Amino acid sequence: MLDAFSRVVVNSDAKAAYVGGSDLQALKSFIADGNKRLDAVNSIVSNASCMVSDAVSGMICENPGLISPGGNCYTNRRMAACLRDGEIILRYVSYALLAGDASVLEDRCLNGLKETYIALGVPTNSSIRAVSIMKAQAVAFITNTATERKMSFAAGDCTSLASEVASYFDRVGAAIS
Amino acid sequence: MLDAFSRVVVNSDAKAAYVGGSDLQALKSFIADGNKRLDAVNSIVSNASCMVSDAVSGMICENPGLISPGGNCYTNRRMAACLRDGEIILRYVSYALLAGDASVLEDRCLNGLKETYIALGVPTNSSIRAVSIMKAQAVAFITNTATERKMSFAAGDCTSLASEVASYFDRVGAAIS
Amino acid sequence: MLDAFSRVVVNSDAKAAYVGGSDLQALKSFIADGNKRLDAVNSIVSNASCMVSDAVSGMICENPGLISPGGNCYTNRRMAACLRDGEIILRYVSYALLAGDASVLEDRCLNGLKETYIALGVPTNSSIRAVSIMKAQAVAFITNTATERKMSFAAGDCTSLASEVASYFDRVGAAIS
Amino acid sequence: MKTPITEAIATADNQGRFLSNTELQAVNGRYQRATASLTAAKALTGSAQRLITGAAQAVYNKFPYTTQMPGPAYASSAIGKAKCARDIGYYLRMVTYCLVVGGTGPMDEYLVAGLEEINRSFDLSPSWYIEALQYIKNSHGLSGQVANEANAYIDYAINTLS
Amino acid sequence: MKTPITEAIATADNQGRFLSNTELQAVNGRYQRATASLTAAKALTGSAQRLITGAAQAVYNKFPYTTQMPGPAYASSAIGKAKCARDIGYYLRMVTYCLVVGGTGPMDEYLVAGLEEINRSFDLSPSWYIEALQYIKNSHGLSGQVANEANAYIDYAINTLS
Amino acid sequence: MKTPITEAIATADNQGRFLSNTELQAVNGRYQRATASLTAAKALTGSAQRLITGAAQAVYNKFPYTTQMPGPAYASSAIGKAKCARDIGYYLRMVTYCLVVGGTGPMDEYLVAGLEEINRSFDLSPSWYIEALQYIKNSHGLSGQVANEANAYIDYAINTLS
Amino acid sequence: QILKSTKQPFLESQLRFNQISIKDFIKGLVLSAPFRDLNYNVNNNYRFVEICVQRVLGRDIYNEREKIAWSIIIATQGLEGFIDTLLNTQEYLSNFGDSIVPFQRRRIIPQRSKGE
Amino acid sequence: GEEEETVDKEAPRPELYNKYFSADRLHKAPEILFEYNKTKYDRVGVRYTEVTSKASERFFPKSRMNRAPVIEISYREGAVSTASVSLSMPEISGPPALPFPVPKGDVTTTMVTDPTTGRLKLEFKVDGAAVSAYSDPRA
Amino acid sequence: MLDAFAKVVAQADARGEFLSNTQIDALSKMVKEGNQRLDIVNKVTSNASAIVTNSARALFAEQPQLIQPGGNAYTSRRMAACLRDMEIVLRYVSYAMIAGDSSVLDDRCLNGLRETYQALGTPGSSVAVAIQKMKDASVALANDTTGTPIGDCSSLVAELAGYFDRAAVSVV
Ligand SMILES: C=CC1=C(C)[C@@H](Cc2[nH]c(/C=C3N=C(/C=C4\NC(=O)[C@H](C)[C@H]4CC)C(C)=C\3CCC(=O)O)c(CCC(=O)O)c2C)NC1=O
Ligand SMILES: C=CC1=C(C)[C@@H](Cc2[nH]c(/C=C3N=C(/C=C4\NC(=O)[C@H](C)[C@H]4CC)C(C)=C\3CCC(=O)O)c(CCC(=O)O)c2C)NC1=O
Ligand SMILES: C=CC1=C(C)[C@@H](Cc2[nH]c(/C=C3N=C(/C=C4\NC(=O)[C@H](C)[C@H]4CC)C(C)=C\3CCC(=O)O)c(CCC(=O)O)c2C)NC1=O
Ligand SMILES: C=CC1=C(C)[C@@H](Cc2[nH]c(/C=C3N=C(/C=C4\NC(=O)[C@H](C)[C@H]4CC)C(C)=C\3CCC(=O)O)c(CCC(=O)O)c2C)NC1=O
Ligand SMILES: C=CC1=C(C)[C@@H](Cc2[nH]c(/C=C3N=C(/C=C4\NC(=O)[C@H](C)[C@H]4CC)C(C)=C\3CCC(=O)O)c(CCC(=O)O)c2C)NC1=O
Ligand SMILES: C=CC1=C(C)[C@@H](Cc2[nH]c(/C=C3N=C(/C=C4\NC(=O)[C@H](C)[C@H]4CC)C(C)=C\3CCC(=O)O)c(CCC(=O)O)c2C)NC1=O
Ligand SMILES: C=CC1=C(C)[C@@H](Cc2[nH]c(/C=C3N=C(/C=C4\NC(=O)[C@H](C)[C@H]4CC)C(C)=C\3CCC(=O)O)c(CCC(=O)O)c2C)NC1=O
Ligand SMILES: C=CC1=C(C)[C@@H](Cc2[nH]c(/C=C3N=C(/C=C4\NC(=O)[C@H](C)[C@H]4CC)C(C)=C\3CCC(=O)O)c(CCC(=O)O)c2C)NC1=O
Ligand SMILES: C=CC1=C(C)[C@@H](Cc2[nH]c(/C=C3N=C(/C=C4\NC(=O)[C@H](C)[C@H]4CC)C(C)=C\3CCC(=O)O)c(CCC(=O)O)c2C)NC1=O
Ligand SMILES: C=CC1=C(C)[C@@H](Cc2[nH]c(/C=C3N=C(/C=C4\NC(=O)[C@H](C)[C@H]4CC)C(C)=C\3CCC(=O)O)c(CCC(=O)O)c2C)NC1=O
Ligand SMILES: CCC1=C(C)/C(=C/C2=NC(=C\c3[nH]c(/C=C4\NC(=O)[C@H](C)[C@H]4CC)c(C)c3CCC(=O)O)/C(CCC(=O)O)=C2C)NC1=O
Ligand SMILES: CCC1=C(C)/C(=C/C2=NC(=C\c3[nH]c(/C=C4\NC(=O)[C@H](C)[C@H]4CC)c(C)c3CCC(=O)O)/C(CCC(=O)O)=C2C)NC1=O
Ligand SMILES: CCC1=C(C)/C(=C/C2=NC(=C\c3[nH]c(/C=C4\NC(=O)[C@H](C)[C@H]4CC)c(C)c3CCC(=O)O)/C(CCC(=O)O)=C2C)NC1=O
Ligand SMILES: CCC1=C(C)/C(=C/C2=NC(=C\c3[nH]c(/C=C4\NC(=O)[C@H](C)[C@H]4CC)c(C)c3CCC(=O)O)/C(CCC(=O)O)=C2C)NC1=O
Repeated sequence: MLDAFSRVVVNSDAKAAYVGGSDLQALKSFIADGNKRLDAVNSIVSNASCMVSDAVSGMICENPGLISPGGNCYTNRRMAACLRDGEIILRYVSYALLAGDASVLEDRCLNGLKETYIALGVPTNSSIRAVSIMKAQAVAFITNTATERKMSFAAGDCTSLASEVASYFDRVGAAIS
Repeated sequence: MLDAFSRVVVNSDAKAAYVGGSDLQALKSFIADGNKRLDAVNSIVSNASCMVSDAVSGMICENPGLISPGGNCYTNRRMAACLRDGEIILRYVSYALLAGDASVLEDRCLNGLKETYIALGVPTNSSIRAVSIMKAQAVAFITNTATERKMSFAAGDCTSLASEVASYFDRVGAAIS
Repeated sequence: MLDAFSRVVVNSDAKAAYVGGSDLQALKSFIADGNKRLDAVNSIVSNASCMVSDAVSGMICENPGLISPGGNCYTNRRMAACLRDGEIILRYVSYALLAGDASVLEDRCLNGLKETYIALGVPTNSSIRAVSIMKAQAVAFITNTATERKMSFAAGDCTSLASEVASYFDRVGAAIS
Repeated sequence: MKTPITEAIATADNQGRFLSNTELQAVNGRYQRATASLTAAKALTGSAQRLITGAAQAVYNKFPYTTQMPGPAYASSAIGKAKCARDIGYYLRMVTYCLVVGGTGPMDEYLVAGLEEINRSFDLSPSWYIEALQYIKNSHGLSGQVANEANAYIDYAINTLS
Repeated sequence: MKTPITEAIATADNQGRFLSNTELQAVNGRYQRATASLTAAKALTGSAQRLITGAAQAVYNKFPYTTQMPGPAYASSAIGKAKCARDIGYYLRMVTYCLVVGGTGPMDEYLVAGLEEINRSFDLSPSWYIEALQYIKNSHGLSGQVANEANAYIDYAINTLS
Repeated sequence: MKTPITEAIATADNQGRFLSNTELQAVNGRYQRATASLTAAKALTGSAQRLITGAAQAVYNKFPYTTQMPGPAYASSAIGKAKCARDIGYYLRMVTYCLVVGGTGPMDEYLVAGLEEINRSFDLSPSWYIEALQYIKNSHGLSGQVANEANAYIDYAINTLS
Repeated sequence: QILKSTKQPFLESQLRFNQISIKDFIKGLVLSAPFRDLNYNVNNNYRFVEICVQRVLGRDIYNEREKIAWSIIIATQGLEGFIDTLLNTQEYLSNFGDSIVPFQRRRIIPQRSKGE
Repeated sequence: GEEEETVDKEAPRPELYNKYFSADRLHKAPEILFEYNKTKYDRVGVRYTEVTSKASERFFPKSRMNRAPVIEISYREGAVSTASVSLSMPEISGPPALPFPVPKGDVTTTMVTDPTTGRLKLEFKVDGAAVSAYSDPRA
Repeated sequence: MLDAFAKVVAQADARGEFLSNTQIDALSKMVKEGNQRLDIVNKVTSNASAIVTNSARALFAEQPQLIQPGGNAYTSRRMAACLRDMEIVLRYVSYAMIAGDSSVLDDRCLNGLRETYQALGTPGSSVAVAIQKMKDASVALANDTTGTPIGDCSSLVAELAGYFDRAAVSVV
């Protein structure tokens, strides 16, 4: 029933879909550690809005030249377009977490993004700094070692999935280098 | 109302016009295999944005000197014009699929198309290479034989309308030959 | 108290006719959609302790002036009564939807609770902020789009039914208004 | 709250009338300035976070005394600035609310109604407040007719204090 | 007269306010539907003598007593038939006056107000004029939204008499 | 209900006045004509079925189209003729109520107020009822001052239909 | 203007249900749309004050400065702001009140027969 | 200053394309619309509009522009019989915009929650927001 | 009064926040149907005296006890006040057709309408059966294909029924 998931992500439009109780058992059996993995995507997307608001402001907090007149976080549409570019990669890395691969990440999101950013005047090493905060923010939510928040979970480790997103976030940074 | 299809085009004016449910079956009795033919356009125009992007990037990634400084797919106004140029030849071949003849495609698009490209320096060997990817897409979408997106259809064969669009793409390539 | 089955009888009484086949066509389709409404109200009454949890602890965080010493929910009898005053008014609309008629809601409670409440001193704008906090609490449960608890239903679309419990609760709030 | 739909209704009711073709045309023009006003207050929320305190620093760099004066009615200490992320956010809120309804509805009853009593008896003089949204009218990042419709209810709020 | 312009002006000096953008859209929707309105008022003026003498004959075919009853209220004279034909001249002229200004203003001022007191004092049956107006409503030959604008002011003249 | 007695009470109540010799001749003059008006009310009561059906046929002789034309507002059917005979019986009943009370009280309240709302809605002509009442005026067969009282309240009903 | 089109059949029914008073019924008649297009569009603000003091208050105007002193109320806050400040005067309340339709007070001298 | 780029047009364009393509009939193509939902009111329509494009659409075309797969998970503790996963990719907008640089005045600004946007007014951590600390009557 | 745009202003003013982006694309769906709203109100008010007098005529046919003497709608004062209230509901339903919500119909016309009728003594079950004639004379009027081009407006005719059944349950 991942073909039912992949047909959602291939139709290139807005379409809602959801899973009942029988096909969720087909989801939990086909994907290994599905009790672990579906926790790990839920710990990110419950706090995905604070992750994009902290990290690109932490990119401002280390690179203050982007909110200069002439910088790339000026002219607040362009500032929101950096926020819109913040939120697409978190939904794409969570589906890359959920499917267990990066084959949906490469074609739909990572293909030609380096050529897109050097044609749009986007400072790509600044976005490397913004996405390295995301590699730290996803690990502290998967391991539930966030300093300000702690969600309830079942007992056990998640260090395979904590290391798997570091494989996925380094694929974004290698794609835009 | 096929003339009123043409009267959207021939008065050179931006309107919107439709065909209702009782007015459909007058066109569906007149146009042979209209249930196939309205499926044949809707297989194309539901993926009309994705058809131009695999066509232009296969032209780029096979002819890599086009994106050179000095190449004709540099200077992003000129890149956006080439993406606009692949759209107009896609909508005119889609309207030629609806109208059943290329005689609105020949005068509105292909007439004067040859020497207006050497007026600007378009490499037409790359342009015939660009439209041939759209010839490979439209025989995949109408026959539902695309390698990544299948769509739901009524069961049957569509090999006449696969050959008609592949005839109609060859009039584009012979216009810039 | 009126029933929807009783509603066509007094419709056919001052008219002095018999029952024809004309107005019978509404009620025979009401039979086969009766199980779908029977699949609705069982989850309204079985998550009712949560709906009276979020009735009163939700309205008090958006005006905390009643737990202040001197407010209208300060003492632990008025704390007890506000937990009790809201768990009767959703018990009455669970009766009202099975008959389908709002008159059983009107004659039992909605004729005269407004005239008591300004002699009981409670504010009505605080009440309709606590009425409407059960309104969207209700309409999540009938559709199964509630977050923290997802229950067992069949598959369909009860948005005609989900407007009806929204057609009750505004008149709950307009009675106090 | 006076929507341009609702005064086609209210000036068909005080004469006791059905909705004729006169008032049917006034709600068609509300459907014609619909899309050109709905991109305004959507994307103004999309750039709202810069516009609150980026306009506040366009008041203190106009008026240095407002951080320096000893008084409760200024943003001098840390408690007055917390009111200044609220009391000019209400001006930024109702200019989005006017572009939903296509008229000057919500700020006519929530904001401007009974305002000199609030101004004179707090000494909150609107020479800060006109310049509080004067940074908004030119640094919103909007072009075209979406600019002119978003700037249409800003300078209605200017002229009510001026 | 009540046009969409003069009611947008009228709500302004109701409150005594300035002309905001809750009235510019009312004039904006009037300018959209005035291009399908003045193409209707042109065609009713051009075929006016065909429509008027055809509508007098539709009354006389339905009500043949009016062509032969003696008395002053009936069109059995020479001057009775001239007063009948100028009445249907008056009902067509106020339709094309109402299409030009875009509202029911001229026929409120000239036709509608005081109509019952002269149809009762002069014994004129109001079912004569509905038959004179029903002939116009489906034999002007218009087609489309140009027909949809003539069938809202003829239908407004009918509902006064009906 | 205006009577002569409930009018001189009302001008006594306007001035705070006890019932003087002015208001004791307005009520005495009712008593010197209650003799002749109550014989006229008793005569019109007895000859009701002669006068109602005779006036319903005298309408149909003058206006023959009303028995011929189809549609529910005409006397071309069985139930169309029954509702016309009901209506003249409603009209003739309020003439006799006025001869009892000595004035136009009961036809003001029960008949005249709201009558033109009906005659425009249900397409009933007011000249159908003049011909019914002009029959009853010169075919009741009364004489002298008994006829003078019945002919006063008959053409009060003609003047509120004209 | 007691024609069929100039009647107010919804304002008439609310008087008969005792929902509104006479003072709210006179206020609905000046704000009636027949009173605007027949008696307010065809004269200026200094003659319309002579109408709304002769008919509402039942007295003549005092002198011509009172027409000057009252006509700015119509041009600032409107006709609906003009009637309630004219129906809250002491000359309206001390002889009409909340239940009397107004009238022209003392038109004639009691021994005479000509008057005003 | 939010869009100081409202007209900028450095396209060369010598007038040697006018004998083959007119100015009004320039970059205009018939776009075909489809209300195909297997219903009685299914309409086909064509309209003839101006065609624009941007340079980004080699890899991110207009159908796939800013469409990322979002995940919503309902899960109570031990409630797998009613727990569910959903998946959609809408046109996803980001969070609300970054504020002013800000020194330390009152509190920058924020916003949160589902129904409505809220927004408070915290200086730097502490969130004052209309408690009226200047409370000094003079008796 | 409130229309549909005035809903989410006051549904977020007490909530405090700004207009969220997931609501307004449903509201920009409503302006696609803005041209199928204004024909349909023009369908009702062009025939606004032929839905009233054709349904009062079919009311007194089935119920002769209202026009009989001693009935409620007997006299000419109380016949005119029966055709007055039959047209009053036809105004305030079509006011709610153009606006997008019920909240001018049940605030200016239905807030105490049956308790007006219990005090006067009119049969409140019988005004509902005149309204349901006017429901069927207007829903079947607003499905004609003359004057407009064809297309599926099946979503917008359920809203016209849904206020005609809201006056059918207000008066009993
Ligand atoms: C329908 C949605 C759905 C989910 C969201 C998951 C949720 C989920 N995970 C586990 C069960 C578990 N969940 C975790 C996960 C974690 N533990 C931690 O300490 C980490 C913080 C976190 C990893 C990110 C682990 C380690 C187990 C136990 C081993 C396992 O069952 O995989 C259980 C059973 C708990 C129990 O035994 O009582 C449930 C319901 N499964 C689902 O079917
Ligand atoms: C002004 C300059 C400025 C910065 C430099 C950054 C500061 C910052 N915070 C984090 C780090 C983080 N940030 C978050 C995000 C959040 N934590 C929560 O509890 C919320 C849900 C959510 C929004 C507040 C998380 C979960 C971590 C990892 C754990 C932690 O260090 O707090 C990191 C990455 C770890 C590191 O490499 O140091 C940085 C650089 N933010 C700033 O504002
Ligand atoms: C870097 C170098 C580079 C390339 C070599 C091309 C890759 C490429 N793809 C296709 C071919 C195609 N491309 C598409 C288009 C799509 N398929 C979908 O599922 C989407 C809906 C849509 C946008 C992605 C389709 C439908 C085909 C035909 C099916 C196929 O053979 O792949 C073709 C033509 C067939 C052929 O090989 O002759 C080529 C050359 N693009 C590049 O960028
Ligand atoms: C309003 C818009 C509108 C449309 C989009 C079409 C859609 C459409 N096509 C067919 C019906 C069909 N459609 C196809 C077409 C195809 N089948 C294939 O295997 C190929 C993938 C594809 C070729 C392009 C065929 C072969 C039939 C059956 C033969 C026919 O009816 O033409 C049917 C009837 C299906 C049924 O009821 O069984 C419909 C509704 N018709 C419309 O009225
Ligand atoms: C002010 C303090 C405060 C609280 C006390 C909580 C309470 C709370 N819950 C919800 C909102 C809700 N509350 C429930 C109720 C429940 N969910 C379930 O599935 C259980 C069975 C049931 C008992 C807990 C539901 C179903 C929703 C709608 C959200 C959703 O689940 O889809 C809302 C939003 C409703 C509104 O205001 O419009 C609030 C305020 N949240 C707060 O901010
Ligand atoms: C049909 C259902 C139904 C009811 C609601 C109650 C109606 C009701 N409520 C209260 C009484 C009350 N009801 C409330 C509840 C509230 N007040 C508020 O400020 C909040 C808005 C709201 C909570 C949501 C409170 C606080 C009291 C006060 C108890 C007291 O005064 O002692 C009383 C007085 C009880 C007594 O005097 O003994 C009565 C009769 N009875 C019923 O049969
Ligand atoms: C013993 C207790 C008892 C019950 C709980 C109900 C149980 C029940 N529910 C449905 C059946 C159903 N219930 C729904 C209702 C819904 N589905 C949804 O998608 C929404 C979430 C929700 C409300 C809108 C639907 C769509 C059906 C199928 C249609 C039908 O046959 O009724 C049926 C008929 C089909 C069947 O046999 O399953 C029955 C008997 N009746 C009972 O006697
Ligand atoms: C009516 C039908 C119609 C069309 C068919 C197109 C045809 C067309 N294309 C361009 C203009 C262009 N067309 C291209 C396109 C390409 N160059 C390449 O190297 C690739 C092979 C190919 C894209 C895949 C480019 C790059 C330009 C801009 C050239 C420039 O501005 O320097 C112009 C510009 C000159 C002018 O505006 O007069 C016109 C008319 N436009 C139309 O209005
Ligand atoms: C499906 C693939 C897909 C994506 C990967 C995203 C990526 C993306 N971002 C932008 C567009 C943009 N992206 C950024 C983002 C940034 N610039 C910075 O300085 C920061 C480093 C960074 C934010 C953190 C900005 C500022 C723009 C604005 C440029 C513009 O609007 O023209 C564009 C449009 C460019 C064009 O039109 O060609 C695209 C495709 N959206 C998509 O649809
Ligand atoms: C001032 C008054 C006024 C109106 C009433 C509307 C009238 C109106 N409707 C349509 C146009 C239309 N109108 C309908 C409507 C209907 N078809 C049906 O079967 C139903 C009976 C009915 C809905 C009530 C349809 C289906 C179309 C064509 C589809 C479309 O609008 O795109 C058009 C042409 C422009 C357009 O397509 O939008 C106009 C002017 N506009 C106005 O300016
Ligand atoms: C209906 C919408 C609305 C309006 C119009 C409004 C005005 C208003 N502004 C207030 C305060 C204030 N407003 C400000 C803000 C400022 N003062 C300055 O001098 C700065 C230049 C400017 C910052 C940009 C400050 C500092 C106070 C506190 C004054 C005090 O409490 O003494 C208060 C007192 C209550 C409070 O603390 O908020 C009101 C009522 N409040 C509202 O809710
Ligand atoms: C612009 C607004 C307007 C209207 C509506 C209007 C109506 C109007 N029609 C009148 C007469 C008349 N109208 C008719 C008309 C008819 N009789 C028939 O038999 C035919 C069936 C029928 C119509 C064809 C007749 C015969 C008279 C003269 C009746 C009389 O003078 O007694 C009169 C009496 C004065 C006169 O014209 O001689 C008025 C005032 N006048 C106006 O100014
Ligand atoms: C006591 C005061 C009073 C009056 C005056 C009154 C009139 C009145 N006449 C009516 C109908 C009617 N009146 C007539 C009468 C006539 N049509 C003709 O062809 C004849 C020429 C003429 C008889 C002289 C007809 C045929 C109807 C039925 C109209 C219909 O069913 O649509 C109706 C419609 C209800 C009904 O009776 O079915 C009313 C209310 N009702 C009252 O309560
Ligand atoms: C603002 C909008 C408005 C509403 C909602 C309204 C209701 C309303 N209906 C009324 C009377 C009435 N309504 C009716 C109507 C009927 N009774 C029947 O038996 C029939 C079933 C039905 C007619 C088809 C009747 C007969 C009266 C009594 C009239 C009187 O007693 O004078 C009255 C008493 C005043 C009057 O009209 O005479 C009110 C206030 N009035 C309004 O102005």
